[PDB]
Amino acid sequence: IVGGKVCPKGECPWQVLLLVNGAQLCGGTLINTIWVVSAAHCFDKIKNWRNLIAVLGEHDLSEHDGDEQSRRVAQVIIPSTYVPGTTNHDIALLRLHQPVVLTDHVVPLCLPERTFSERTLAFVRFSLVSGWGQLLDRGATALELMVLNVPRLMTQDCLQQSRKVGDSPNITEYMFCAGYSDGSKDSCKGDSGGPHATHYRGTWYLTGIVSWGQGCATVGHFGVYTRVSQYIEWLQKLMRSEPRPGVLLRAPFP
Amino acid sequence: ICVNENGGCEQYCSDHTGTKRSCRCHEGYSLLADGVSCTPTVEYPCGKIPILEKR
Ligand SMILES: COc1ccc(-c2ccc(C(=O)N[C@H](CO)C(C)(C)C)cc2C(=O)O)c(C(=O)Nc2ccc3c(N)nccc3c2)n1
Ligand SMILES: [Ca+2]
Repeated sequence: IVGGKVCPKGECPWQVLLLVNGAQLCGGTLINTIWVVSAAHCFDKIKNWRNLIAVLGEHDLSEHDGDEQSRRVAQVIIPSTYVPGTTNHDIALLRLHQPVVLTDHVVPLCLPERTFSERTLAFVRFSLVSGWGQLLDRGATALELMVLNVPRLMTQDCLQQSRKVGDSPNITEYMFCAGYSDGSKDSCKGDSGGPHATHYRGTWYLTGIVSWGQGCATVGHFGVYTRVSQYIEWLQKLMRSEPRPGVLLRAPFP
Repeated sequence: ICVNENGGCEQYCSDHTGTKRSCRCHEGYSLLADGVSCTPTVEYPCGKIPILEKR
């Protein structure tokens, strides 16, 4: 996260840290005691599927304070429409091997209904993005969880107020832009998979997933987030299904 | 009705035949008698921050 602040401990209780062989991989969002939403692209280079760990209640990576809860990831479910090495349909649904225990420091973010998300949440201007990602473009990652308030843009407006670079990916109906084009504030590498959380009438909801961008907080560019509302029905159906052998599962989309 | 101001619902809104609307809540919440508000039924409802709620 570039140009944000430290998320006070316990104020981002749905934030997940994903690790592979103990190393920082990506973020994620807890949506109930056993399911985590992340980005499909976080899994493009995984060979050690058995060494994938989700950590809940994390805040400061340098100390263990007893609020952390680690769980093995039993399954990673990706839409059939996602193509490795590309940006479209950048979503993954992760089943934890054992549920996390809800506490003051571990709380799920609400996965909203599609209609509510498209009709109401999509028009809430500001939302929070968070992660232990790079603090600067080509810079060090954060030891404490960071958070940033970003405004959402209509895709027509994002394309119009964006500087053309060439070979830049298209912004599809499965994405949205959020952030600032003045090079000050954005999510960054390492924040991928983390939540874009929207407040509405006293409750927070999952509306986006940190997905991609062209350099962190670069002038004329915004952060691009997976448009979660497109996947509600897909996610709900999978959460009602029995686990299948093998960690990776490609599930038809829609 | 649901299209305009979330039909007055705090959370989810369902349109019915004619001028009929039903508000609903996420799991871990129940709908109040006002027919619009959602109240937690569990200790850790989704999308609420305990250290801020307890303040
Ligand atoms: C889509 O496929 C992919 C595929 C791979 C990457 C990607 C490539 C490299 C790294 C990286 O350097 N990881 C490090 C460890 O190897 C780490 C975790 C920073 C310590 C991290 C990512 C990542 O997933 O965040 C990315 C990527 O950098 N994503 C993002 C996400 C949001 C951005 C944003 N909002 N602004 C600017 C750039 C942004 C880049 N996207
Ligand atoms: Ca810690």
